[PDB]
Amino acid sequence: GFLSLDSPTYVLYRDRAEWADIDPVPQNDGPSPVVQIIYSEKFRDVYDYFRAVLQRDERSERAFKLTRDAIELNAANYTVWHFRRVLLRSLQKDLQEEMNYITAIIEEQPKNYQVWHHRRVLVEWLKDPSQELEFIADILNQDAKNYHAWQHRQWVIQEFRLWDNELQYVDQLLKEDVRNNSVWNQRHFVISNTTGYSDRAVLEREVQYTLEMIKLVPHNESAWNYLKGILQDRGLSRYPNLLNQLLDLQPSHSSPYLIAFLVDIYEDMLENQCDNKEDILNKALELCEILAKEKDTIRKEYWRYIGRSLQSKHS
Amino acid sequence: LYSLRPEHARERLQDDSVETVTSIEQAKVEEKIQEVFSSYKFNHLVPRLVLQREKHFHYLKRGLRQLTDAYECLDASRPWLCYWILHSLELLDEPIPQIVATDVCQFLELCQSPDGGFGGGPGQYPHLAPTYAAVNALCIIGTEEAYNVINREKLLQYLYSLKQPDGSFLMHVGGEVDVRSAYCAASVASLTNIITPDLFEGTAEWIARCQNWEGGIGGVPGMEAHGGYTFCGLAALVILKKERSLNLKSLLQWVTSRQMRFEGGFQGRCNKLVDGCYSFWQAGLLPLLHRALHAQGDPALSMSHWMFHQQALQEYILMCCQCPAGGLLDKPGKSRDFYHTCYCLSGLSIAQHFGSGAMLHDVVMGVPENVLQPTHPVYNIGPDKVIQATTHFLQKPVPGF
Ligand SMILES: COC(=O)N1CCC(CN([C@H]2Cc3cc(C#N)ccc3N(Cc3cncn3C)C2)S(=O)(=O)c2ccccn2)CC1
Ligand SMILES: CC(C)=CCC/C(C)=C/CC/C(C)=C/COP(=O)(O)OP(=O)(O)O
Ligand SMILES: [Zn+2]
Repeated sequence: GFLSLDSPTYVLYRDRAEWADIDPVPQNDGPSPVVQIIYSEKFRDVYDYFRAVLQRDERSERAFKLTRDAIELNAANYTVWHFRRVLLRSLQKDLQEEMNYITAIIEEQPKNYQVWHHRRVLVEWLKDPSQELEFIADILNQDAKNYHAWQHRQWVIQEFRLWDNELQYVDQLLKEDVRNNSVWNQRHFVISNTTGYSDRAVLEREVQYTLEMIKLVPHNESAWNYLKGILQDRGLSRYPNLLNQLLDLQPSHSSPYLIAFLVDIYEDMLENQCDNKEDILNKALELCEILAKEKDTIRKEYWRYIGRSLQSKHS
Repeated sequence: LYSLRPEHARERLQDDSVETVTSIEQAKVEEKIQEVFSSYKFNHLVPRLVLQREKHFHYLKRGLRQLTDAYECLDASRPWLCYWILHSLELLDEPIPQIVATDVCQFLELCQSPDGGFGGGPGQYPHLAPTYAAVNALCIIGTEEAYNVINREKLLQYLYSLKQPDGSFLMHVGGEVDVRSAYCAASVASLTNIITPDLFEGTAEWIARCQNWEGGIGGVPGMEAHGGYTFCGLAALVILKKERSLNLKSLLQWVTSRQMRFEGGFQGRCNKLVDGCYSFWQAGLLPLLHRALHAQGDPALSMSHWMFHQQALQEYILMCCQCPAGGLLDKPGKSRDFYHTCYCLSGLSIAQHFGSGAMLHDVVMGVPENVLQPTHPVYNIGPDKVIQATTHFLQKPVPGF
């Protein structure tokens, strides 16, 4: 018999007959309170009673229903969440019904740590991830960048080996918003954990795909960071053609991201005994000042550091 | 003012004629920031960058005593409210009446768990986040009474109960794991001198696994790089003296890229929105990196400025993040709160004060009364409070159990 905390006929716990036997316990804030919250009476009421059942450790069905109200008043109260999990096991509650509850609470407050952790615990207890990818997909359809949602998704995928369709899901979301950095991250998460990037065919695929996205949206930093991220391992100077192919977009797709990437390629060329060290250095230094003075001034101190750093190293 | 210069309109977003939720939301923010920047021009007044000290003060000093039910959502984070408020006052150079200090000490005493660590409020179970805030608050107060509140033996016991075999730490018993917990632990453990030979075994390595392809650090291995987690990661490594464990150069490039060419403030992750609180989490990374690179004897480091646009950041904070009625906030249009007041101010201080070895150099935009007290980049409490607290607890021996 759940009397919704929002129901028009909701009554304070101090006016409920089935709670008449217990005395609520007021919160001890001390004689000279600090950062004292002037709680609403509904809040005070629920927590004064939660505290009563907590202190005596009353593991009853009524305490259980009560934690639901305390959670709704403040979903971030982890002490309450802890007691609710204690009650779920003592009372032997149907965990699937609790899954329905957590599903609903997350839908309402998707940016709360506690609700996601609770869900994970339920999935672990049940050892059933059959509902996860779909549920998470629904949350991401509302906020494609919800950090907890993505973290839960990676946990589920890695814990139950559910890799098979994630790359396809990634492609879907990239089409929707090629600028979603969370998705580019998911892409690297799936690939590095399945095939890896050592597979030349795979790397080829990835670089080509990224270059195409860059052409479509030249100023999308995520695509650029992914291109740099997957090539930086072995070293940019390891791919001779890349420089030339980027040097061609110089007029067409010439954003400050391309300039910066060029300097990155030069940096690595110098570090790996490249040809024309005297020449490559001057180009690099040239771009560093163009970036510092014109194209990317918000980052002048960084580019000055780089040029000045490039000099001391390869003068 | 850098943000008001003609060539600055040139930094507006270029969507390449391909709109997505991301470009649409960025454009909305820029449009609103531009309105703020131009407000002077359209009203015909000389730009006056003034930190509304008095306003912020009344807001803070009142919140330190009581809060409206709008804060019911933070009823499990009261030690944080203490820290955010006391630290903002500290930065504003406002004193803490001995009577208030004692009241804070007493309240935190009620929040402390008999098993070690502090809970989000009287009687709540201990948690590493409020534990970190309680200790930082007590150190800001810095009196013998404050220091004595902390049960060092139980705190060590508590940290051990959260320590995992892989090097990570749970945020609390039966709770979750992420980089923030490593920072919270390393912060309180170092300040109170309870670090044992094996307490942080494997922690530096676990944190390093959180650095990804972007250069930044995610909450757990595999996750997207985020300013909050990156600060916690690097700061924890600096405390453990294991910063070398990270690729500092990819990290440096990642964080500097997080500053918005147009707004001047920092975003939390690639392709999302600017937010005043990152003025600390993100910008605070530059001092830490400067120190680390300097330790490796890097010769190209600047001797007057951090590696981010100090002026642009101060401009974003001063023009866009202050609530006329006092207090600071995320971005124009958002409501004020003690969290943003604390970090917008922390970031401003960092942006104002540079220091490396014998070199000191300040950059104070607006009226000189805008200068704030310095803040320690690792703990985010006054540098003096760090030395005083550490010097104090070093008098005591590491708990032996
Ligand atoms: C026991 O747990 C605790 O005590 N904890 C301390 C607080 C913590 C949550 N955090 C929250 C703190 C916080 C406090 C106030 C006030 N007054 C207002 C907003 C806010 N947000 C919201 C916000 C800030 N910037 C943008 N947004 C939306 C996040 S956080 O700092 O980790 C974080 C999260 C997301 C984005 C940015 N920062 C959770 C753990
Ligand atoms: C010691 C301690 C507790 C430090 C806190 C570090 C910190 C700020 C972590 C933030 C983690 C997080 C979930 C951000 C995403 O929120 P969001 O997606 O709403 O924000 P965003 O869009 O700017 O990423
Ligand atoms: Zn914020």
